[PDB]
Amino acid sequence: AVKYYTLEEIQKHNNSKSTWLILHYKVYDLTKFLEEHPGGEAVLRAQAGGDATANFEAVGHSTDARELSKTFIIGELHPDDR
Ligand code: HEM
Repeated sequence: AVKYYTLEEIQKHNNSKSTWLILHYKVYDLTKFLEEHPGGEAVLRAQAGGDATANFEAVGHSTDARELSKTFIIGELHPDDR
């Protein structure tokens, strides 16, 4: 089933040991992706622990990038925090 994470819990994952971010209500664990991301590690680290949906869409990722992003989904933002 779907696992929910509250905004409070997501905010704790804003470091090198654990980098999580929110995109369109979905939670992504990008910890192991930081060094492979074509756009660099900095833009990810800076948005860690929060909603980066706007910044993500503002750069205009390709279909391949979006398809790949799905493999990093670990749950969704708790409904009451949306
Ligand atoms: C959800 C995980 C994400 C994946 C899997 C991902 C994947 C990629 C890939 C494959 C590219 C290469 C171009 C393309 O195929 O569109 C790219 C470029 C880029 N990404 Fe991401 N990205 C993710 C999240 C983000 C986020 C959250 C930001 C910003 C807050 C970001 C900023 C960038 C930037 C700036 C580039 C541009 C590189 C350039 O033009 O030199 N990405 N990303």
